[PDB]
Amino acid sequence: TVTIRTRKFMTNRLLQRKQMVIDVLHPGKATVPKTEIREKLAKMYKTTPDVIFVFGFRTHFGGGKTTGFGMIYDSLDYAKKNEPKHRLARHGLYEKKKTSRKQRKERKNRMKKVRGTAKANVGA
Amino acid sequence: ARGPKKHLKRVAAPKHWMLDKLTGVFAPRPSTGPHKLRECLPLIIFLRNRLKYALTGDEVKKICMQRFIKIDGKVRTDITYPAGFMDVISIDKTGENFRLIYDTKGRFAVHRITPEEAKYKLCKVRKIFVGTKGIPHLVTHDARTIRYPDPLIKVNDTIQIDLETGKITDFIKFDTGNLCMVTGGANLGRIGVITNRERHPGSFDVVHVKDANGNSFATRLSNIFVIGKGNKPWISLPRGKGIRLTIAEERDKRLAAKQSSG
Amino acid sequence: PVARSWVCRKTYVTPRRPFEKSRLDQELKLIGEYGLRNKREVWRVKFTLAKIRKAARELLTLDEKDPRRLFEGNALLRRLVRIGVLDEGKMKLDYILGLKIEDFLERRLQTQVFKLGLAKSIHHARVLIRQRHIRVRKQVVNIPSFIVRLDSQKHIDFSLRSPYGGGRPGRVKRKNAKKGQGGAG
RNA sequence: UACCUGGUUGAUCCUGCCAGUAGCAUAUGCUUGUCUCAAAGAUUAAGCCAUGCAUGUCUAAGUACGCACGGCCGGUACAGUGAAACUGCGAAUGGCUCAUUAAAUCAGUUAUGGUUCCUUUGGUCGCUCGACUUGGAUAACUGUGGUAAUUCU
RNA sequence: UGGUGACUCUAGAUAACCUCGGGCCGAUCGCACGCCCGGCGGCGACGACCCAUUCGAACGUCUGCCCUAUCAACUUUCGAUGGUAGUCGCCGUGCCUACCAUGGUGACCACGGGUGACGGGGAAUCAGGGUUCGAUUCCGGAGAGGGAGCCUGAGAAACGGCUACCACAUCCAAGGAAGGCAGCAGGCGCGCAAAUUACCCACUCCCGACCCGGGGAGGUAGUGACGAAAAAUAACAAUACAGGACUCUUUCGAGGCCCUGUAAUUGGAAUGAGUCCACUUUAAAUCCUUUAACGAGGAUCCAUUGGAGGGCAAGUCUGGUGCCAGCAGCCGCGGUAAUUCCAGCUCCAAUAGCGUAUA
RNA sequence: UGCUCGGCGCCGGCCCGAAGCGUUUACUUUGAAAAAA
Repeated sequence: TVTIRTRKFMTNRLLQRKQMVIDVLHPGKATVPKTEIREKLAKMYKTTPDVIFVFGFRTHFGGGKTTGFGMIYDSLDYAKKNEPKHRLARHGLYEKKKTSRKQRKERKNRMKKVRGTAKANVGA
Repeated sequence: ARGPKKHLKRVAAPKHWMLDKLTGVFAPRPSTGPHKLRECLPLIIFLRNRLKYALTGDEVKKICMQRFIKIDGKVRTDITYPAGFMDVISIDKTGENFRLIYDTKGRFAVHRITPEEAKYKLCKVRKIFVGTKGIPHLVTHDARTIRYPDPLIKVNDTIQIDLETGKITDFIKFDTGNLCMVTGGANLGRIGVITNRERHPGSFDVVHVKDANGNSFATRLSNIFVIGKGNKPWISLPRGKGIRLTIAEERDKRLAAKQSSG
Repeated sequence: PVARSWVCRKTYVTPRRPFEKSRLDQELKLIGEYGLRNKREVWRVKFTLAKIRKAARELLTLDEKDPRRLFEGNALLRRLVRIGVLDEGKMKLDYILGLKIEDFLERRLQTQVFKLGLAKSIHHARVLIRQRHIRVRKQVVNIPSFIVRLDSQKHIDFSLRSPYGGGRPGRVKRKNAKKGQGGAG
């Protein structure tokens, strides 16, 4: 029912990955999730569904055709090496600190207020 | 201001960089280099637009700093390095090389070249200098000071140097009847043969260059880059051969390609 | 210093005389006959025709056998042919000054659907365009002020999601069925 | 669209102005369902400011004896991560405003053969005819204090 | 030797100088580790007097700026004009010193004054020719209350650097300390007049010893009828009934099938705002799009804003006060028959927009 | 518009190209350089 056709296929060895744009055809249905097209592209390219990253999926008027951008890596270490941190956090492979900019700024000003070893003591 | 500027806006960029408008407020100001700021092409725009190997600013750094890009033989680790006219870019991993040459319009174009041709770079001499102990110096357009040149090299000639040695191999004298191409100005990238040159004392000299189709024109002397002897070139020409088609005939061949594509 | 555009132009134009009999007469006649909403779109059609007329006057001001004159003369004539309002045999530069508002309004999507015979009235055609029922080459269009090109004239049909062209029945049909088996059982 | 109309007289023809007509951008009034863009303390006060933020910085390559953690066989000093501090760099960029300024600023064209230039790039760096590594001061640290307070000492 | 259109140019030769507040001629640090017989070796990092190059800056040449005569002579040894020799300056020159003659500009508008004057790229209007504005995102210039002076640094007369004055102003045990939002938010004043004491460095760049850190530069969201673009408030029949279209009854009547139009009789073809699951977008959401289940008959899921004598579209309608109240941009309406006032019915204008005042 | 150098061709020579000169302005026509939006 739901088919995947791709275009603009290019392979670069300088990033150890292959990237392409993905066209999804799902007539009379809601827009597809990322996990289903990830495992479908995993079945298409004979790759484990853990180094495939997809993002930026928009919907045309009518909903017959949806486009998006994806990429296929070569191993998990290359995907952990050169990728944005937010997309790895979306895949759950990275966690970011839950501190706001504000309290960090008064913390930085409070260590700027005092001089010596007590900078680490006043930072709490 | 109180010092040198460090920022560049998007609309203040030169048009041959030819990038967009709404996707950002600041533009990549190139680092200090051999070429001037107006006609140079920094590596980040070329990598993320002409080849589309990267998408973001940090991805260009993750391309560049790992000793994967060789500009004029040596490796460059700066994303804003100005790669100007007549420079070779080497991709050792993928396996092709590029030469930065002007297209028939006022912009740079990608040129796939064979690797064994990518061992020499043409340089245009700017001035002749004598060192502190009678040492002749040969200052080129890319600020590459060459010591002990041939005595036959005059002020406005061109030389062919070797990249891995930095030494002179061949040269072409500047006279009537040589294949020249125009760098800079409103006229840009045209391929023609020099016909005559006048001399103006105290003013800019102007030459007259005839196109291979007979469409003669005239540019200033400082915008002159001779590349060939007679009509046989040395470097590989790009598509269109710098012929400057007036708008009707490339409209006609665009329509012709429209029915030929189907 | 933001990354904005600030590029916008007016599409319609307000006439000099506010109240007059005859101008209101054929303006109301065009609105009633072509199923238009109000006078803003007929004023913007007048403004587009004024732009094309000004370009034609400027191009005929220039002398013969100038490459710019031939260049956007061929460009303007090719664009007007590709719209489909101009006939193929009238391939001349000075024929631009000889067509009117209803020629431009003939290539509207609303009246094209009305002349295709798949709609009853012109207002019914406007409602049926407005309510997502007609696709233009596998692309649904919900707006009536769509300039149908000559190449896309033979590819106008109902949407596949519409109940008229074959699909699921509408909301009031299933509600009527639910009321039918509610009253029957 | 290269466009007019009412008004001095008992009635006519004129100069002439007043008032209608359309756009533009400021305030304000009434009103208001969807959606894409988008201006926004400038006209008076370049008037006064409480608060919080806006400039910081380490690699394989300048200083590591803070056990703050931490690897072993400790024995030819230093495995390694490393707060702090010394050192070099930038803080003269960016951002806001139009008060002053009338050949002043600025625009196009010219010259530095009348000067300077952080940094990048290329060259120069055994071109001079006469120690197999020198010296003492200060940080950080420990300890001792005064002030009503300070990025004070 | 070499070059310019042109050097007192570059280079060459000779004689010396060469500042203790001092020009250079490496006492620096990592990676991989070896050959020959203790010396000898690759790839780098940092620093350095010099040249050229690059970003520039700086002083100059020619041409071009609003109004004003109730501004016709102005400037001068307290230097305005040129010459000679100097000081300082990174060079050039009254920039400044000592000496010389009185010079230089002006009716082709100097000098003086005002500007509700930052300049330009531009914006509105527009037959042609023109008028007005430009604080405002790009470029350049100036300043951080106003003058003045200065350290460091290559680059500052710097103000999120310092010093002194006056104005303003914080704390105090009264001896003394600490100040500059014409930055991002916010408050007061002012005025007719102008928004959140929000989130993020993910996108675009910038700075640093530099993949890794930071950035109210910026991006995102909210407020937002400044303004611009698209675009809902309805469509489809049989009968409540008036006539035209092809043919007749001298004339009423008829076939009238396309009919055409209007009034709250009937049931359907429906989809959208909103309520919402999900998916998608995104640093994370929200906005848009897709998609389940809901969701319209007087489809109360109710469209206003100004007018109806002339300009100028549009009632000699009805009722009331009757030169009063008032209307009216201008003519003029109001006196107990108001085509203008005050309220209902109908109608026209533009329409999610319309009216008024200012330039 | 003409008067000291050497070019396309022929046996001290004809032509062609000239180092250098070839009386002043406005006007008109062709080129260059003329930031982006």
